[PDB]
Amino acid sequence: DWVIPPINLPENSRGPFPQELVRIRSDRDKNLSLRYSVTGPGADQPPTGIFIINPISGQLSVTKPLDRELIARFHLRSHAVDINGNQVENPMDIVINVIDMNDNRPEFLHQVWNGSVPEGSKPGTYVMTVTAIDADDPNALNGMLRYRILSQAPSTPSPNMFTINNETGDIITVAAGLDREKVQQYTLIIQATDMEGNPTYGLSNTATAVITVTD
Amino acid sequence: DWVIPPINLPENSRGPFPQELVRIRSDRDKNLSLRYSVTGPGADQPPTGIFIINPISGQLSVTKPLDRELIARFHLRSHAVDINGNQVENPMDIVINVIDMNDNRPEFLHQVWNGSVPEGSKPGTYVMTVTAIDADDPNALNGMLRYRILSQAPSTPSPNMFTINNETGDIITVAAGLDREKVQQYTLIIQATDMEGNPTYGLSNTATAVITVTD
Ligand SMILES: [Ca+2]
Ligand SMILES: [Ca+2]
Ligand SMILES: [Ca+2]
Ligand SMILES: [Ca+2]
Ligand SMILES: [Ca+2]
Ligand SMILES: [Ca+2]
Repeated sequence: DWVIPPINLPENSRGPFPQELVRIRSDRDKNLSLRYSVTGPGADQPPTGIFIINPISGQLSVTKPLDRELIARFHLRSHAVDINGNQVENPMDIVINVIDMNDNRPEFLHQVWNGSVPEGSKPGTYVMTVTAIDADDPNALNGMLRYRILSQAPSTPSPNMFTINNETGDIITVAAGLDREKVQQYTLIIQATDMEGNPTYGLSNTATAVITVTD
Repeated sequence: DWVIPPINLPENSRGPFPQELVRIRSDRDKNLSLRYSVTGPGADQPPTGIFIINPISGQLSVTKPLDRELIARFHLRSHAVDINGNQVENPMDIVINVIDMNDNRPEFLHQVWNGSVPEGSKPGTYVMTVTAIDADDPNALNGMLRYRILSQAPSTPSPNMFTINNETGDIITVAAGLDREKVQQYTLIIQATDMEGNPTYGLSNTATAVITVTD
């Protein structure tokens, strides 16, 4: 069979609805009067009525806005029948990929994280790991996160005693001079931002990490 | 066989080129490496190079702006061949319609039209008929004319002694007091305007109508 290629379709479709996707037809038109129809999950199986087809023209249409997070792919099959109901073509697979859109922001597993670190710890010492998640596709830019520290109270002896690992969320000491008798609890605001942490196009969320220095 | 439907295309395309039309493929690409091509007047036969297809991806494209008044329809055929060169599908017929654009203004059959009317004639008299053509599609708005008079000479006894049949181009008298000893010859300027005469968008052209009154 000469098949039609996969239909890639951005989620949160703008409208107006029902928007057309593709017109299909069987070259048997010229002989006899036909009737088109589509079957499978999306059409005549739950969730029904999302994809519809014109019995006459073969114009396949989508009715509602899609959501990759709910259904990321639809496998449909189109058919062709004559006036007294007989199959005139081998049902064609129509694959519909719901393309991902950056429609939900990062989310830390907790609002406050807690960590510890012994005083006078050599630069390079590991303290704790914050992690966040994103309901977008991890393979798409929409789902790829990057962490950064925004603030650091108090700001002594250095205004950045710590560094966050860009990708992994692991926090490390860069500075020396951790002295409990001077600063007991550093408090960081970490920001996880998506799309490789693109400032303009990236969504963000923040959390807090409280690093107690111990004796 | 399931086939792709006709492709519609406005003439006088803007670009940039090559602008793509439709991606086709054969479901044999899963088994073996394929190679697509196109044939016919428009592809490999004269005029050559207007339409092309990507050997690997099957993306069909247009290279140049089209012109309905030169070629209004293209009959192509797509092929799919295996590595060694054998056909792997029945060539698919591809129909391409060049949709009309209003790209040329109306044209009168004569610059100067002559006509007659007996003196003192009744209001309602046919005197002559003027007709203009249009190289655009008669059935589209781009080729549907509306005639009308722009000015008269002289403007006595009335400033508008005549009127034009809005659609047909039959000129009809709307005033009496025609007299060879007062005004021997009138001379009108008629204006054919396309697109149901739409003053804003429609293109126009003018011609003359010389109406002699007789004893
Ligand atoms: Ca969504
Ligand atoms: Ca996101
Ligand atoms: Ca998404
Ligand atoms: Ca043209
Ligand atoms: Ca035209
Ligand atoms: Ca025209």
